[PDB]
Amino acid sequence: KVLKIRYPDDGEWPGAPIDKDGDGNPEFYIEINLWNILNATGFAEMTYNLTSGVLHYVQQLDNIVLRDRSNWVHGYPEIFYGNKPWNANYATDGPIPLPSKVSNLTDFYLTISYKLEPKNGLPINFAIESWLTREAWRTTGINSDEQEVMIWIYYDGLQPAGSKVKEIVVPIIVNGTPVNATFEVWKANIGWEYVAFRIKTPIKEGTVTIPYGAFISVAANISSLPNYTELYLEDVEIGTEFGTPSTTSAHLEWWITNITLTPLDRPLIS
Ligand SMILES: [Ca+2]
Repeated sequence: KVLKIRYPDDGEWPGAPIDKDGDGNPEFYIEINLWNILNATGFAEMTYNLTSGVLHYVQQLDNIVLRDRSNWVHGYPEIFYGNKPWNANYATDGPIPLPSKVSNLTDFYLTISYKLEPKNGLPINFAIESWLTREAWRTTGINSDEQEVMIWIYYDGLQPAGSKVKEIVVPIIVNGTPVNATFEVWKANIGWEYVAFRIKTPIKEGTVTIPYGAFISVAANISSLPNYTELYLEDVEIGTEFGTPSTTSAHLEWWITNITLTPLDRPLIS
């Protein structure tokens, strides 16, 4: 009834599938993913109650030393659907067939219900991301002719990599009300092409629906990559990047109660 993963008890890379029907194909996959922490005191723990579908993350880290300061953030505790291309973890029990080529995929709404509670001014975002790869089922990382796309619906004290390109409007739904929101578009080259959409009005808690293709279409349009529409949208990851090279203590709690992907009858890219 309750799935729990914990750092450092379960090792430096705790993770587990959510597979409510026990059929061997996870609906989602969770990782604590403190990918840039070399050492810290304290703990991080993620629990999923299968019996309510609440995911609850609790982190209390101190004495943090990073693997590589140039990577800026400390980690990205997360839940994801599809194939995460950095490792052998996946979740494909859902209505959207990921991975799929972007030229073949339908648009979809992504709806998330959540609440964030960073403590003491910790820099954080709440960021949705996808990786776009040349192969269908990548498990060994990311090359220079591929893309990372992020959508930050909350932030405090973090800036995306690279430089600001533009602002766009995206129709979204916030707490049941359709609203026109503005996102800054940022682009970087960090070993691969990075495009981030940072909302200008951060949303710290509630229920938010976004149309995924509004973001992928812009990321395609601004891309310097050849043959963009032949890339595969590998996954949809949801989590909180946190920390900066100056941050030595990072206390954070958050909850996600629902993630739903809803197919639309229209192409992803327009
Ligand atoms: Ca399953």
